[PDB]
Amino acid sequence: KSHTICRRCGKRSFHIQKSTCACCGYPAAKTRSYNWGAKAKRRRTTGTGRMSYLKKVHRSFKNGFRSGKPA
Amino acid sequence: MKKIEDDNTLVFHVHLKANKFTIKEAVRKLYSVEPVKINTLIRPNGTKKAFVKLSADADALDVANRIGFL
Amino acid sequence: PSHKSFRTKQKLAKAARQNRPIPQWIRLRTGNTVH
Amino acid sequence: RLQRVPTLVVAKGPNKGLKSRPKGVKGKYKMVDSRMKKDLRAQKRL
Amino acid sequence: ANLRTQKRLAASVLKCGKRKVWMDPNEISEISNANSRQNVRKLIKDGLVIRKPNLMH
Amino acid sequence: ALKTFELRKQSQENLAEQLQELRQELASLRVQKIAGGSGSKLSKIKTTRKDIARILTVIN
Amino acid sequence: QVVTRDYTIHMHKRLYGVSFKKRAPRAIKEIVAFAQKHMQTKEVRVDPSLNKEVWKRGIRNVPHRLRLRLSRKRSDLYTYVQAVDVANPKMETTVVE
Amino acid sequence: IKNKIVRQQQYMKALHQKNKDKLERRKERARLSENIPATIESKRV
RNA sequence: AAAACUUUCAGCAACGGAUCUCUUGGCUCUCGCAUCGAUGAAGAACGCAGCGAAAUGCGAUACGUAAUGUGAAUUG
RNA sequence: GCAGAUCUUGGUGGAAGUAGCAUUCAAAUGAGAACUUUGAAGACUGAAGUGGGGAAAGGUUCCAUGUGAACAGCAGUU
RNA sequence: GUACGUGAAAUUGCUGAAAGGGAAGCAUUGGAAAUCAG
Ligand SMILES: [Zn+2]
Repeated sequence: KSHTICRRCGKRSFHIQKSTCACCGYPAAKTRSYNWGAKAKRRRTTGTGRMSYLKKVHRSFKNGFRSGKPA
Repeated sequence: MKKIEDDNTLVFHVHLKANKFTIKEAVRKLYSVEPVKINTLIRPNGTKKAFVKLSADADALDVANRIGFL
Repeated sequence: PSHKSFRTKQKLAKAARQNRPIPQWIRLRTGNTVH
Repeated sequence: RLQRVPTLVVAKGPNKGLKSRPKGVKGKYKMVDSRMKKDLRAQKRL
Repeated sequence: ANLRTQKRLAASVLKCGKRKVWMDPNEISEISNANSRQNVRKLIKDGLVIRKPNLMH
Repeated sequence: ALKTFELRKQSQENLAEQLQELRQELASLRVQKIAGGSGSKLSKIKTTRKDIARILTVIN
Repeated sequence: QVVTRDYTIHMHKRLYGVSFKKRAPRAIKEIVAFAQKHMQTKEVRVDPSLNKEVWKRGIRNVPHRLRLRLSRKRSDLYTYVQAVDVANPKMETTVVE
Repeated sequence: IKNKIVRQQQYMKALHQKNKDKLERRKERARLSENIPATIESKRV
């Protein structure tokens, strides 16, 4: 085996010898991405997972991110 | 069931982070029974199993009846 | 192999249990799918 | 250092509909399907 | 019927091979019933299953 | 089950003893499910879980 | 109907020229064929003892003549073929009581 | 199931499960006086 | 030179999934607004239902808790 | 607005049912036994095993029970 | 009848009718048989 599971992206693209993921570039701080790879971007961009927190923010915006309790 | 009626050992499905010490405390504080040995394994489905051997002063069948899974 | 990380045991178990017949009552509640 | 220092394949039978090096073919090779004969005569007339 | 499991158990109990294991051909019903290792020892002492002796050298 | 307003009308150690009691009851009910239970017990499992959540919510 | 008789079979003339490896299987195929023709019963059962005598000298060597016993045993009418030991297999067919 | 391949697959599993269990009871059972084929004539008003 | 076989035509039955109608989808245009993250994001993994594999939801308070609204369901 | 583009995608033909792909007996089980099971006989590997274990690798593939859809260049009770 | 709306053609089996001496398709003119306007 020349690749193993990547800790960041969870794909079996972590090169053992180079100790680097061919998919997301782990362990570089930034994610690997390319503008020639348009289909690659859409495979892992925002919305392909849960977006649990962004859905909360979008829902909170309308009321002005208010806090407290109703009367 | 064979282990319970033969070796006075109760078999539990325990938490993944539980170690032999915590399983002993949990069994002791949940059933008022003192274990003398705990041997654990990880099942292929990612769940932990604990063999809790009881003292000869206690009967594993009695504890099993009390729990209700007998 | 044998000396396998525990995450692998969870990883292998979930992958296998996905291959599982979909319950009969599941279908009765309108619709449920594969894959 | 100095002293140290194509095969024709017809697209038929098993060789039809290929994409890469076919079976039992090595080195430099060329493919022919008999459709390019019409183009070959045209290029000669050119 | 299928006595493959019995043969494997009989070989394990007798500590011999499956080739040395011999079953009574007319007791297939009781042999098939015996499915645990304790039952295999039950049959063996009854003589229903016999370990074939070694031959010559 | 457990009503949240009467839960909020109690003290923290009383809420702790109720939580301990409910966790025991949940453990017994899940024991009944593995040993073969009735629909009433299996339906009681979910109510007990929500009751634990309400007590934990009030404590927090 | 039900009757038993002792026959002898000229196994040599019946396996003449047969391939060596098939001598024993072809021998059994002829005993059953011999039984079917003589006793006019399609069902034939070969005694395991008679099978042992055919195979005693390997798969290629089959005795030239065999003394066989054929009986029209009632079904559960089939011919049961079993070996018979005689000093010299050259005698007539006899009607066994 | 809005997915046509999946609803077909579940039906075939359902059909096999039904047919297997119908004959599980049928072989267990094996009545004529009570259970008689009802027809349109028998259902005539 | 009858039958079989071959072909033609018609009927019926298959095989196939065209056509027609449809459509909680796509595509295009226009309009309004400006809001991710060390107070841990996007993404990944694993889990959670009485009976669940996907998808959805959620996180050991786990197909949800509180609160407010509605007012009598859920539904295989 | 198609007859064609060694056209695209799907469907279906003739070729063509064509090219082709060391066991024997009795018994048990079964709707069904050239292939399952047991016993007998005959053979094959012959300690360098068709033996018995591990590493790496696979991931449940171990065991028991049931079924005989798809697998099986045949079939099965597999 | 879930191998589920409609269900074309290619193609296949069946029945009916007819043709058939090393191709077939087609065109023209009529005959026969069947069937339409009538
Ligand atoms: Zn990665």
